[PDB]
Amino acid sequence: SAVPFHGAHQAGIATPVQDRLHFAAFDVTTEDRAAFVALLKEWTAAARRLTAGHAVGEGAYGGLPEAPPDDTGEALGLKPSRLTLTIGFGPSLFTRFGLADLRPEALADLPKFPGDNLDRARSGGDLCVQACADDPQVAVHAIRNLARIGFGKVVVRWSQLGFGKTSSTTPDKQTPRNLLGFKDGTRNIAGTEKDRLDRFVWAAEKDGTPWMTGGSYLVARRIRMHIETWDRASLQEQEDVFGRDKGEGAPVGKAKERDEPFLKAMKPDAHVRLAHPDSNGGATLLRRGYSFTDGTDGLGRLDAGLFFLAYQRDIRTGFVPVQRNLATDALNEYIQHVGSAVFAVPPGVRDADDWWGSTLFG
Amino acid sequence: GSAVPFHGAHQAGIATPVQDRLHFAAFDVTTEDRAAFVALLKEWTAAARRLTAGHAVGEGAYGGLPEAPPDDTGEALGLKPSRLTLTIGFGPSLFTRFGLADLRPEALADLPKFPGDNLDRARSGGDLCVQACADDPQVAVHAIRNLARIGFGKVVVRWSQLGFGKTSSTTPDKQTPRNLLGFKDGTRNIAGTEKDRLDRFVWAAEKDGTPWMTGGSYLVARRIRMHIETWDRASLQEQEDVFGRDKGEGAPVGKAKERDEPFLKAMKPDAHVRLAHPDSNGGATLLRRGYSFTDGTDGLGRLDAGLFFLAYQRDIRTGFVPVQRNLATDALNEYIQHVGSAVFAVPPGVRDADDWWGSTLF
Ligand code: HEM
Ligand code: HEM
Repeated sequence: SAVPFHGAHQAGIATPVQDRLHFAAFDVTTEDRAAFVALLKEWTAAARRLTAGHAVGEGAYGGLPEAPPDDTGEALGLKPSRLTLTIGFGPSLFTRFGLADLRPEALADLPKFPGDNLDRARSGGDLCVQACADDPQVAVHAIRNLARIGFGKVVVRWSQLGFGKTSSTTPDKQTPRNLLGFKDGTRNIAGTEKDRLDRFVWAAEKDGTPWMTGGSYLVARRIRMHIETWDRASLQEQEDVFGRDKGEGAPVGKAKERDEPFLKAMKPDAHVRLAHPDSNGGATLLRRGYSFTDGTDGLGRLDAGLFFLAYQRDIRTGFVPVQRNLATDALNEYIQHVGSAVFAVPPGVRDADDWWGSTLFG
Repeated sequence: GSAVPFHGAHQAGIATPVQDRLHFAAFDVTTEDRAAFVALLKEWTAAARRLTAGHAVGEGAYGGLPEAPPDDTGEALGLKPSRLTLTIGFGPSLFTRFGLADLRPEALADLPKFPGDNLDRARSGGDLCVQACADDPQVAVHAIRNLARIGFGKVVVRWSQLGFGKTSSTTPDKQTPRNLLGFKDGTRNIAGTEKDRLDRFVWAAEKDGTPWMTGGSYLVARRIRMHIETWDRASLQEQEDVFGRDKGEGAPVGKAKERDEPFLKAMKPDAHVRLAHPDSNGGATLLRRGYSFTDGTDGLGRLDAGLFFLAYQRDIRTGFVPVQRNLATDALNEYIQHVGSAVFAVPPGVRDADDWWGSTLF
C-alpha cells in the first residue's frame, strides 16, 4: 500500500519500482535562502501527507468557504499507491543562496555525447521531484500540489509522465518490456543488494561531500525512439542490436533470460556488450527509468521512448563512462537523446522533524 | 486483467465499465482504393480480436523468420488483456471517399463554432478514430501502435491523445473518479446496466433514418485545456458554485450524499450541473466517457493539463450540441478552453468471428 517516507536514504531509489512516474524539474525564483528553506520544510510536510495518502495542509475541503483549499482534491478517495517523492538538486541550484562550494564534485556536468539533440527547455533544472506510484493520478496530484505550494518561490521547468508494469496484472519479478519490445532491467542493481548499493549507488562520507552521505546522483535522459523505423527492422536485426533474443531475453548462446551473458558471442557494438560493467572498468548503474508516450508528432510518428533514469555514487564513474562507450552502439540508429539533466539527491528525511536538504542548508 | 468480449450487437468501449487508461488515435485515410480500405478493416478487426484477448497480432512477436520484421511489436508480451476495448469510428470526412457521400448519417452532424473555441485544426477532425481503453497503458499503446503499423500505406495517424486517468463512469456502483479540478466526474451519467436509457440516448435505431448505423452511436471528442493556475486561486465556495455540487462529497448543493438527486433551482443559474442537466436541455442525455490528460508545461513555469471529453449519443443534434450551446453562460467557462474537436459515427458491433468493422457500411 504505502512506502515509508522516512529513512537513512530517500525512498524512490532502492525501493521497489512502481508502475508510474511523474517527474518534474523546477527552477528557483526566490533569492532568499530562508524563504527557500521554508519551502523545503513545507514541501517535506506535504510529502509526508502525500505518501501516506492524505491531503496536504488542512485538506481539500471542509475549510472556510472563502479560502482556496490547501489541497486541490484530485487524489481524494485514492490510496497511497506506494507513492514515493524523491528530491534532487541540480548544478544550477548551487549558484543561489551562497552554495557554490557545496556543489559536489561527483555532480559532474555531462559532456556532449555523439548524436545528442537536447532540447534546452526540457533539460537542466535547479531541482527535481521524482514522483513514483502505481496510480498515475496519485503521482500527478503530488507534483501538481508541490508545484502549487512552491509557486512564488519555484516554477516548473519541465515535466515527464512515464509508465512501466501494471502490477495488478503483471508479476513483480517479471522484467518489464520497453517500447522496442525487449525486456529491460534484467542485469541491474536491485534494491535488495544492500552491499552493491554501498559500492555503486550511495555517496559515502569519504567520497568528498559530507552532506551527500547517504544520497545518490541521478542522471535523467529523455530518449526518443524511432518506433516506425525500428518496427521495420527484422527480428534478427533487432536481436543483434541488443545481444539478447527478443522473446526470452536470453543472451546470445544462452537459454534463459537471467543466464549470464557471454559478451564475445554478441556483435561488437551490441548494446549489452557495450553497456556491461566488464566493458566499462566495472562501472555499474541502478537504472530506474520509465517508458513514455506523449502523443503524435507533426509527421504522424509516435512520440515515444524511454525516460532513462540512473542512480550512481558518482556521475563521473557511472553514467558518463557507460554512455561514452555507447558512442558506437547499434541502438543509436533507432534512438535520440532529446533531454538531459543531473541532480544530487540528498540523504533521507531521518524522522518527523527533519526536512529535505537539511544536511546541505543546515 | 480480465477480457472484455469483443463481439456483440454493439462495439465494446461504450457501455463497458470505464477502464483506467486511454490511447485515442485519429487517422486520415490515404488510399483511394475502396477494396484496399475494406481489406484494412478486416485485417484490423482480426488484429483487434487478438489484442483484446491479450494475444499478439498476426504470427506473433517472435519465432518467425529471422530476416522478417515480427508481426507484433512485442511490448505487450507477458501482459494481460487488462479489459482492453478497441472502438472504431468514421468521421464525416470519410464519406467524401469510396463513393460513400450518400451514406453519411444525418445524425453525424458537424459541430457549430462555439464561443471561446480555440481549436487546433491539426489535433481536430479525422477520417476515422480508434479509441483504445485498458487498465494497462502499455496494452493500450501497443494496440494503437500495431493498428497504425498494419495500416501503413492506407492510413496515417492524424493526431492522438493519451489519458492517464478516467474522468467518467458507466458503473454507478463503483467510486466516481475525479478530474484535475478535484471534483467527481460521472455521477449522473448512463450506466451499462441501464439498457432502456442506452437505447433511448445512445444507440442509433433503424427508424432514425440511417440503417447501417443501427446499433452504433455517435461520438463527440473535445480536448479541453484547464486553467489550473486560475482555478487553484479560487475559493472553495467559488469552485463549488461553479458546479452546483460540493467538492468533498460531490452531493448536489444542499444535499448530504453524492447520488441524491439535484434540486437545480438551488444552484446558481450559471452552474455547470444546472445548465447541463437533461431537464435544461429538452431531456437531452449523454454517455460521458472522458479522461484527464497532461501535456508537459506551458514553457513558462506552469503545468499544462486538461480533460479529453468524450460523449456518446444517439444523435449529435439531440445530445452534445444542445447541451454545449446551453453551456454558453457556464460559470465553468472561466476555467477551461476547448482546443480540439472531432466527431465520429461509431458503427454497430462486430457480431461474430466472421464479421468485420464497418461491414454494415461497406
Ligand atoms: C532507449 C534507450 C535504451 C533502451 C531501449 C535500452 C534497452 C536495454 C536492454 C533491452 C537491455 C538488456 C536487458 C538488461 O539487462 O537490462 C539493456 C541493458 C543495459 N543498458 Fe540499456 N537501453 C537504453 C539506454 C541505455 C543507456 C542510456 C544506458 C547507460 C548510459 C544503458 C545502460 C544499460 C546497462 C548498464 C545495461 C545492463 C548491461 C549488463 O550489465 O548486462 N542503457 N538496455
Ligand atoms: C473540463 C471540462 C469539464 C469539467 C471539469 C466537467 C465537470 C463536471 C462535474 C464535476 C460534474 C458533476 C458530476 C456528474 O454528474 O458527472 C459534471 C456533470 C455533467 N457534465 Fe460536465 N464537465 C466538463 C465538461 C462538460 C461538457 C463539455 C459537457 C457537455 C457538452 C458536460 C456535460 C455534463 C453533464 C450532462 C453532466 C451531468 C448533469 C446532470 O445530469 O446532473 N460536461 N461535469
